[PDB]
Amino acid sequence: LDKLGKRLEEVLAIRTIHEKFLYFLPASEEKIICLTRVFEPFTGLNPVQYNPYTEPLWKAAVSQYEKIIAPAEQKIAGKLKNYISEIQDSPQQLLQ
Amino acid sequence: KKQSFVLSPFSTQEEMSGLSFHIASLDESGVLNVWVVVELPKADIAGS
Repeated sequence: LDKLGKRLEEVLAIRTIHEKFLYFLPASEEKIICLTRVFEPFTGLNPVQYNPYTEPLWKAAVSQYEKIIAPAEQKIAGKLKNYISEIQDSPQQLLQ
Repeated sequence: KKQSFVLSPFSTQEEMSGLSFHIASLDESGVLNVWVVVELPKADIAGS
């Protein structure tokens, strides 16, 4: 169950990050739309009802995921810096 | 403009207000450019 739980955790983290990028869709429109379909054949390396008997294949898929999604992170990182640093040192707004 | 995000410092809708289409402009160099700005609330003179 431990491996199965981690499998779902990775899926949740990926889907969650994507939804967070979606809120910033005007910032990374090109990346989000294109990468969705680029990452679909990557996810297909760890199907539902997964058993880790060829786990190295998924490891390769995750390695590419991290290397290909990065342009999205870079553009959003810029936006976040501007949006957070705009906060005039208000601990309340900063935390939120 | 799917939605203004609940935490306003991160709402992307605001900057799209009034924007219904963009305009493209291609130059001889083979560089394509797109942008548009729309805004009505103004007065005779601006600081900018």
